[PDB]
Amino acid sequence: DIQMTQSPASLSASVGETVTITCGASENIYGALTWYQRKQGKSPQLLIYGAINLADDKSSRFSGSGSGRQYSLKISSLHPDDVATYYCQNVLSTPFTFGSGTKLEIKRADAAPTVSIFPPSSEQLTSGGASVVCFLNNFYPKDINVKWKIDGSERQNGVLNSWTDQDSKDSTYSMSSTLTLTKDEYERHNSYTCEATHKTSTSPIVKSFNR
Amino acid sequence: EVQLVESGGGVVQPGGSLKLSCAASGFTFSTYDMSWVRQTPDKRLELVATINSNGGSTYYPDSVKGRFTSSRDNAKNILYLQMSSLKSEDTAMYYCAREALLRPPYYALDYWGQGTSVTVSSAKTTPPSVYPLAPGSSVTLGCLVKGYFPESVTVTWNSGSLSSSVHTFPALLQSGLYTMSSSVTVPSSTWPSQTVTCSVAHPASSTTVDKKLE
Repeated sequence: DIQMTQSPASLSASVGETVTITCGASENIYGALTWYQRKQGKSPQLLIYGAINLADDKSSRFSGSGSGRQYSLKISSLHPDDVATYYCQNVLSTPFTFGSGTKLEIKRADAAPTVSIFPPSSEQLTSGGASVVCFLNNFYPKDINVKWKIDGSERQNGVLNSWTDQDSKDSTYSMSSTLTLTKDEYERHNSYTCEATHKTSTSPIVKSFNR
Repeated sequence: EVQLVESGGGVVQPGGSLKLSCAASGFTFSTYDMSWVRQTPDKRLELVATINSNGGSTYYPDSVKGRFTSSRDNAKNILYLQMSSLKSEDTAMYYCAREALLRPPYYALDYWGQGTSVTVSSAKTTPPSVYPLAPGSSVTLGCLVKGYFPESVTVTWNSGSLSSSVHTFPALLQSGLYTMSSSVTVPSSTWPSQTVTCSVAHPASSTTVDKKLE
């Protein structure tokens, strides 16, 4: 079978910038290579077929090139509405493998996260459970780490994280992290901390509460 | 205008069955080959079935071959996908798509429908538990929505009023059930002073919770 890979997995660019993303096949595919564009919440749309042919009614800011194993999609001048995931597809021989996509996002200034911690609610605690939640909001760029501590020792068990896609108004990212414990164990310790490590500071941003 | 409308999705147990349908209009349906493509929760795409114009020839990848059958009705202009022996990894958005007529020929999907959702799981419908997230010049509040199925909650703040400083965090699957959260940021002068409510709706369980933050 022919395997495909796309690089990079995600790229940030400015409006007006020339962008190039790439697709690589495991063997020569002779131009039998399709590109699709999938905007958030929408169906994929055909962009390029046969490596270099622009689909009817797509903008000529898009172009394809390549042959052999390596293919490129170029956008001559990025527009806001080009934010999407771009996929390649091998159509030489079956299976007609898709690459895993490249997400194209928008550049903006760096911002440190706004970090907020929350104890378990009374409602939850009346139930026997205890979830401690940390939001890391409105940061840029998207790479970030979160660490929980209970009375100063790191905890990894029972941590779940969720990350938003880029915000359509301010271009930031956000993350939600939840540490779940039994009410019985939450009661065995006093100090709960989430620490956010991000490129905007050499020190972590640390928020805490005491049960 | 070309239109493709998929229906027949749903939620089933492992081993269950569905029959997807895609109604086509605005082109001569019987002239075109047609495909089903799925998008999994990891946002990967996979071609699952292709059928030719006349309906006599099909292709399926090994992932679904023997379990899925495509067919078509060239009178009423409908594409079908009969799915059987479903597995949790068949959970996906299923699209119908028309194959372009090209010379020389390439496989290219020039029109796609909106998709229909399929979920395959051992879970039953389960309402969320909804918990407020309050601190005890700006203030951040939230709602934790935990342990529900299937994955289809909506969370709004003061009935859409607070819109622009809201974050909705994508749901995570853990232990067969979903969990999500949502935040809002408002001025410290407006809370506790004016009320902030997160309205959480989960149609499958008929659950609407309008939770006031305190």
